[PDB]
Amino acid sequence: ASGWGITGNKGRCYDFWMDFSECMSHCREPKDCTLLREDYLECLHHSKEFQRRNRIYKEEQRKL
Amino acid sequence: MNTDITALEKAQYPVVDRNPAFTKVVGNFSTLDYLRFSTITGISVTVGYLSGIKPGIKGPSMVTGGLIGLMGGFMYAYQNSAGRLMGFFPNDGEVASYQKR
Amino acid sequence: YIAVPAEILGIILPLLLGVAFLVLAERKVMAFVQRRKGPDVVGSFGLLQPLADGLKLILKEPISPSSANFFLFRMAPVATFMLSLVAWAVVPFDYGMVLSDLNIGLLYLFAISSLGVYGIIIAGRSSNSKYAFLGALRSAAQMVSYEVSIGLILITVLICVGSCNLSEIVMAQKQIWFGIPLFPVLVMFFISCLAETNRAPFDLPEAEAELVAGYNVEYSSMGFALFFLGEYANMILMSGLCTLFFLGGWLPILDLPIFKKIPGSIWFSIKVLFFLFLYIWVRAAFPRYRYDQLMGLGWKVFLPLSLAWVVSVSGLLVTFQWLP
Amino acid sequence: MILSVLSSLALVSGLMVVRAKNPVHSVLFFILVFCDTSGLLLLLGLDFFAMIFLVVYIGAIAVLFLFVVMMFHIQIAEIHEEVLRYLPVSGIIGLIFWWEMFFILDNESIPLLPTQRNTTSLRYTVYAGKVRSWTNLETLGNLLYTYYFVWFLVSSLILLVAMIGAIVLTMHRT
Amino acid sequence: MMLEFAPIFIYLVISLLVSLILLGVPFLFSRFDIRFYLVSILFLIFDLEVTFFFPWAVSLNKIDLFGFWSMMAFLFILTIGFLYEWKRGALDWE
Amino acid sequence: LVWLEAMLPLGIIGGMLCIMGNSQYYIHKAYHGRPKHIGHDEWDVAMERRDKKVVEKA
Amino acid sequence: MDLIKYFTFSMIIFILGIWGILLNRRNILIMLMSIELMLLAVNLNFLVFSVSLDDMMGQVFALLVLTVAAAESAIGLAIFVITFRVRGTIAVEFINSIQG
Amino acid sequence: MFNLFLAVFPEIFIINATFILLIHGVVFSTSKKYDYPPLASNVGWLGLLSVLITLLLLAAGAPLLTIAHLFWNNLFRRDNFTYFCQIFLLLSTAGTISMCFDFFDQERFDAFEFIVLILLSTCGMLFMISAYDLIAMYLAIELQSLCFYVIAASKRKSEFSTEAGLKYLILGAFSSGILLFGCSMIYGSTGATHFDQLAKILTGYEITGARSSGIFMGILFIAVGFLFKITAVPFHMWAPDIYEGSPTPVTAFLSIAPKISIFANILRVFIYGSYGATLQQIFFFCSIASMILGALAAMAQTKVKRLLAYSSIGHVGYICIGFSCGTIEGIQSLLIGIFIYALMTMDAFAIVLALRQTRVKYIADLGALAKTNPILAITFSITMFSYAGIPPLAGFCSKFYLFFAALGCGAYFLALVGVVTSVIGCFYYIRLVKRMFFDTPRTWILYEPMDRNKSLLLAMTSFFITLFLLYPSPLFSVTHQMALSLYL
Ligand SMILES: C[C@@H]1CC[C@@]2(OC1)O[C@H]1C[C@H]3[C@@H]4CC=C5C[C@@H](OCCC(CO[C@H]6O[C@H](CO)[C@@H](O[C@H]7O[C@H](CO)[C@@H](O)[C@H](O)[C@H]7O)[C@H](O)[C@H]6O)CO[C@H]6O[C@H](CO)[C@@H](O[C@H]7O[C@H](CO)[C@@H](O)[C@H](O)[C@H]7O)[C@H](O)[C@H]6O)CC[C@]5(C)[C@H]4CC[C@]3(C)[C@H]1[C@@H]2C
Ligand SMILES: C[C@@H]1CC[C@@]2(OC1)O[C@H]1C[C@H]3[C@@H]4CC=C5C[C@@H](OCCC(CO[C@H]6O[C@H](CO)[C@@H](O[C@H]7O[C@H](CO)[C@@H](O)[C@H](O)[C@H]7O)[C@H](O)[C@H]6O)CO[C@H]6O[C@H](CO)[C@@H](O[C@H]7O[C@H](CO)[C@@H](O)[C@H](O)[C@H]7O)[C@H](O)[C@H]6O)CC[C@]5(C)[C@H]4CC[C@]3(C)[C@H]1[C@@H]2C
Ligand SMILES: CCCCCCCCCCCCCCCCCC(=O)O[C@@H](COC(=O)CCCCCCCCCCCCCCC)COP(=O)(O)OCC[N+](C)(C)C
Ligand SMILES: CCCCCCCCCCCCCCCCCC(=O)O[C@@H](COC(=O)CCCCCCCCCCCCCCC)COP(=O)(O)OC[C@H](O)CO
Ligand SMILES: CCCCCCCCCCCCCCCCCCCC(=O)O[C@H](COC(=O)CCCCCCCCCCCCCC)COP(=O)(O)OCCN
Repeated sequence: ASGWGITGNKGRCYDFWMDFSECMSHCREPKDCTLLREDYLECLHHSKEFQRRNRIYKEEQRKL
Repeated sequence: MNTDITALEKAQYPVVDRNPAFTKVVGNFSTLDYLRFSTITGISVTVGYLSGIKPGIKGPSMVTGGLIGLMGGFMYAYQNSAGRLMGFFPNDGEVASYQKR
Repeated sequence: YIAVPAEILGIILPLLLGVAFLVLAERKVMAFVQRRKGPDVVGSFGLLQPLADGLKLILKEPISPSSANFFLFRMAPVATFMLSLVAWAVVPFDYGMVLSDLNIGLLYLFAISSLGVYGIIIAGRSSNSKYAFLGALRSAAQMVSYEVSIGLILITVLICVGSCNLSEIVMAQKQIWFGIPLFPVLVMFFISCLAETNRAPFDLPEAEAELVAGYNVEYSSMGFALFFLGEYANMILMSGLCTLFFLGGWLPILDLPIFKKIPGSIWFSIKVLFFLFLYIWVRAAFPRYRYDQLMGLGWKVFLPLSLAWVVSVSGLLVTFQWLP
Repeated sequence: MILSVLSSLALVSGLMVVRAKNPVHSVLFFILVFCDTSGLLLLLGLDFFAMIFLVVYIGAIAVLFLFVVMMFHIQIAEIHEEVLRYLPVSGIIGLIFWWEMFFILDNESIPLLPTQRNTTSLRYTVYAGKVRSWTNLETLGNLLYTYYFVWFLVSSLILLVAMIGAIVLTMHRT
Repeated sequence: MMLEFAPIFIYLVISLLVSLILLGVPFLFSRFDIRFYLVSILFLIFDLEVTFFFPWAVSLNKIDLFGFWSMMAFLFILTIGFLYEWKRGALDWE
Repeated sequence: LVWLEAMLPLGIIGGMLCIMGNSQYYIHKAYHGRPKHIGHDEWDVAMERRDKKVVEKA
Repeated sequence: MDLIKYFTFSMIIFILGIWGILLNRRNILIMLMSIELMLLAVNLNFLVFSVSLDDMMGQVFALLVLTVAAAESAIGLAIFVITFRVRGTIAVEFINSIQG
Repeated sequence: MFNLFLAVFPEIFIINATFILLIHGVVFSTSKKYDYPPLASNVGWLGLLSVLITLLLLAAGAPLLTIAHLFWNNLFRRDNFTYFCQIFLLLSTAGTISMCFDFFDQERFDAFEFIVLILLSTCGMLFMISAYDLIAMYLAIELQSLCFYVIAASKRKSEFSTEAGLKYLILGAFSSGILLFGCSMIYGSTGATHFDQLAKILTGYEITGARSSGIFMGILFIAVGFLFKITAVPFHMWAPDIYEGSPTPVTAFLSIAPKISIFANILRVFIYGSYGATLQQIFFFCSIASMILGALAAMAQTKVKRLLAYSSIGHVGYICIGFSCGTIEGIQSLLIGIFIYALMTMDAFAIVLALRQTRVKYIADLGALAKTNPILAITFSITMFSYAGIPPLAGFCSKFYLFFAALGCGAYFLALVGVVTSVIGCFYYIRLVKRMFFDTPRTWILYEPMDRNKSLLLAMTSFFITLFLLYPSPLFSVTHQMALSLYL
């Protein structure tokens, strides 16, 4: 969230953070900002990306 | 260094100067500011003297108390003068002097 | 990477030879000041003396006293010797002549210096001898005390340079050697180096005649030799650091084609030799401080002056916008 | 694999910290743990922190511990005790902590299983950030003294407290 | 880049081997002094001072006057502590 | 002129230092084809990795 | 797998500190050492997260936590020293007089 | 640029004054010419002056403390809530200092560094109240904690004081490590440490099935540290030993100010943040445990200090009931309970410090006090009955809200526990009154009369305790104001 990157440029996930914060700054229900929030958290941890790639690896191991 | 004086709670009195310079604030000191300043310094010197008698250092204790009182009283007077110029405190004198110069 | 061990050996072996001959040079210069000859029988002009002494040491039976710290007692000299060796990985001898071009090299040198104390402490404690323990404690306290001033002087150079890279520190002195404007800082650095290497007039472990037993008194054969070799390698390293930080490393004295003819490694070597000669000369010239006096000098003189030089250099460079 | 080696060294050295009968030995093993930690930091690309862990943890803190523990001359009778009767209580507490706390990141940070395909070609390189690279040192120094200077100064206050307390509790002037 | 640290590791391994060879070839043919604690404490404090100096020294060109004065305030606090130690006799070994 | 005896061990030390520089410099040059470059950063490493392709695949 | 491996390293250090508290009932010096081990593990946690998240906040706080660890060890060892000086021993049976 | 620092004028002044006093004390304490005068009382008076000037600067500059809030945002956050919290903290520090002069001169505790450490810890607690980030919160907590560790061991030749310090440092460091671990887990899971960012990330989800175990355990560890700090059961056993073994002025100071600061922190972290029902259940279970254990253990005590320590544990249980029920009235009642408990504790420790001039240790040492000092025995009896919560004394407010929160939230077990523990507490509080008024011991202890400072402080706190419920409107309004300012 801070924006200070470890190599002296804008942090990797800072634009996602700022989109989420700007959404929540005027949407009275946080459920309206769910998509931007999960985009921010996906940028931090890559959970869904790695899960999908592991599904691909799983199917490869099944068909071999 | 990026700076931003903007306060959370807006000023309730006319803003004579949003971010007054140090010397402008000091030159804005009124008689009441000097009274606050002098009272705080005098009380501090008195406390220094009285508390210094038993150890036997009443003079140096007076000096130490006076330094504390000088710094505190100046900070308090500056606080009041700057708050008046910024519109956070009642500032009839500042507004009157501003509408003329 | 297959050729890296060859480079490492080409550093380590000539360094060990250089230490062996630094001992001989110390003896020779000390003798000549004292109107005598020093080693001149074992080999021509005494040039085979170091090999004979090393051979004697390896052929000496080890003692290993019946202590309860059998492992630690032998590992302490290994630790100090390895630490003396590994600082040379980042030392540049000329442009591009360096094993590891560390961007954080200055702090790495500071870390190695800070690690040096453990060999002495462990040797004192493991030897099962109250005299060795007390001497080791005093020596360790002296080294940590002067490390503060060494670090602050490092910071002064860093402020001037703007990079922890030793080669960059050298090349930042192309306009002028840092030892000219910061001459008192260089004097302070040399004295702190004397104290940090337990050298005269700060050589407490050499003060046996003063009822101050050294930390290595229980050592014989090659553990004692390892301590000695590490100490002299550290003397060479401190001379090299003085050369790098203040005398412009491999740079010539004047930016002229006549001086640029001779290689930079020779410039660096000559400056290092000057500083080693000053080490020997100082040992020949003066008596030694007491422990309490040198501790007072470390904390009461060199720390305040080092901090003041940090403040003055930074303030001046910020004021006129001369920062790197 | 390399992280397996360093973690194994850290595990053994830490067990030696907590289980060595002689406290001087505990301090020495502690020093081995900090060396291994510095190795990990070098793997992360944080060379400033890797060096500072040597300078401060080993060069200053461990030296303090060693000076104090060595002059104490602790006899083993004063601190000895059999630990065989703790194996169960350590087993539950360790297991529960193990089952919960070694795997806490697994649901949030799912690992990428390494496949029999060269994913290295999918690494995208942006040269724009490589024109002027910042060291760890200068990235940290860009922030400590300007945008977060208050925390820096509070840390100074903490150190001042340490100095005052050290004097007031232990000083006996000759 | 961390590439330059690999030669340091190989150098350490070789230096260790040289140490073992040299050391192993000859095998073939209750008085607590508080002042040491005090000097340890002082070294710890000024060790952290140098630690905090390093990034500041490399960052002076970017932090400008604000960073300079913030470090000056840091040093002022630590130097007040040093003056306290000096007056109390922590720096006297007699 | 007897004092020249003491200059021989110092000269040997200086030659030793020159060796510790130059021997490691020439071994690196022979192995890599060019002398070591001081200040190898991310950009230089990326340049070398991309140049391997641009050369070998030509 | 990098991030899980870096985290479990720091985690074993933290668990070792906990175990050192549990196993050292007669040795309070080692208890202090175990507390430092936990502090080291937390510091490592901040540094790893800083890299993983590409964020500098973990690094600033790591430096400040090192300062806190230093001050903590200094004051703790002073208190150890004075306790030993009063009792002449570090055994736990001589620091159990406050109770109930 | 200079005007930006109006937001930190109070803190700048107190820090600078503390430095001035440190220099003054060290320069003249070492003076041969002046024959090494004791300076604890001189520095104490000057530091009381400094605290009062800090209070003036802060109270009179209410709007100015919010100036340049964007510039200061990543460092701290000053508002209405922090305003009143910091005023109350400074008032408590001033009272505690005023109670120390007889101890300084009669015991001859000459160390002026005691006052300096108190002032630095006050600086730390001031920064604790305004902390708005996990990093700042941790740093301020650590500064405060290190100052306490040092002052707990100030009687450095005493077995009791050294034992207190050792236990405090070990258990404090352990709890701080646990809290820091929680902070690291939260950062790793959310990429944030600022309280605003944490509020945005955590709100709307709590435990929506896909709950961040990292976030959940970070919260848990932070809560464990907080509960240690407020001496909530089962993280409490440090408190009685430290309270008894420390010098009594230290015990008085620890009994009040850290609670103010850490509850400020707890409100702004949890209440302003979002994991939710789990954490209110944490404080629920710890409140019940604290009430039960405090009541029973206090009933076991034969010594005054230990009795007061266990009493404070029970009362923090009563207070945390308000945090648990998660309503504006809950927060208001928690604040009212802290204010009233603080003024009662100040009264009790003024009496204890007065009696320490004759070395009061046991409850039985109070025998025949109604004969040897009738007005003192009555004053102490009013404090005890207020502690018991007997109306219409001020202490009745906490009992009233304890049952008000249970009956409404549906908590009949909590009401049961409150009834039982209130009766147990009343028994061990009126035991003291019985000792002073009903007993006829063979040997009496005659106590030296207290100094003017403690008599005046006692006189004012005794009028407040007896007469507060005649005019309770300002506290009620100010605490409703504070509860609202947490979210608006
Ligand atoms: C002063 C006092 C003295 C004491 C002291 O200080 C204090 O002295 C100090 C001196 C210190 C030592 C200094 C130095 C090191 C070396 C370091 O070790 C480097 C290891 C790193 C670098 O290794 C490679 O790095 C590059 C490859 O990455 C290589 O580049 C190629 O590849 C490029 C790309 O194609 C091409 O473009 C290039 O052209 C091409 O050349 C490069 O050559 C090579 O170096 C990390 O590598 C690993 O990391 C990988 C990631 O995790 C792991 O991947 C694996 O996991 C993945 C899934 O996660 C799977 O996908 C993978 O399939 C699967 O393999 C895997 O284990 C392994 O690769 C380990 C630490 C240590 C010992 C320090 C210890 C502590 C001290 C003793 C200090 C001590 C305290
Ligand atoms: C007691 C006993 C007695 C006996 C004994 O032991 C002790 O006594 C001991 C005493 C020892 C001697 C001591 C010293 C040397 C000099 C060395 O030779 C110069 C070193 C080589 C490289 O280093 C230079 O170069 C650096 C970079 O410029 C200089 O840096 C500059 O720049 C920096 C940045 O601005 C500034 O910071 C610096 O200030 C600035 O100076 C650096 O200073 C300088 O040293 C000389 O290079 C040349 O060789 C190249 C070959 O490729 C040729 O390249 C050419 O061909 C290429 C291909 O077409 C083209 O691509 C190229 O364009 C094109 O140039 C070309 O001829 C030329 O470059 C040869 C070894 C020897 C004799 C030692 C032998 C062994 C001993 C006799 C020992 C003996 C055993
Ligand atoms: C109804 C409330 C709920 C129930 C709680 C009751 C709590 C009390 C328990 C009641 C049972 C009996 C209590 C007996 C106490 C009465 C005796 C008493 O307190 O007398 C004191 C009197 O204590 C006081 O001083 C009380 C002062 C309180 C002032 C409150 C009045 C405020 C306005 C009055 C203005 C001044 C006076 C105006 C007229 C001159 C005398 O104290 P000594 O220790 O004996 O001697 C004092 C020393 N000397 C006489 C020399 C000065
Ligand atoms: C051993 C040495 C001791 C030195 C002690 C003397 C100095 C101590 C520091 C005193 C504070 C500053 C005094 C110097 C006055 C000159 C300040 C000045 O020149 O103004 C500059 C601004 O200077 C400052 O504002 C820095 C003030 C330093 C902070 C000092 C702390 C004061 C109180 C902080 C409150 C936080 C709570 C404290 C926590 C313990 C103008 O800079 P700029 O606005 O043009 O641009 C900013 C910069 O160039 C780009 O980054
Ligand atoms: C709300 C319920 C109802 C309350 C009633 C309100 C009425 C207002 C109070 C009126 C006071 C009546 C008496 C006034 C005349 C006495 C003047 C004091 C004389 C004086 O200078 O005292 C000095 C000591 O300071 C002292 O003794 C002063 C310090 C006393 C402590 C109180 C202030 C401490 C700081 C604030 C505490 C706040 C705590 C709340 C959380 C010197 O005395 P000496 O010359 O006899 O020599 C003592 C031996 N050293």
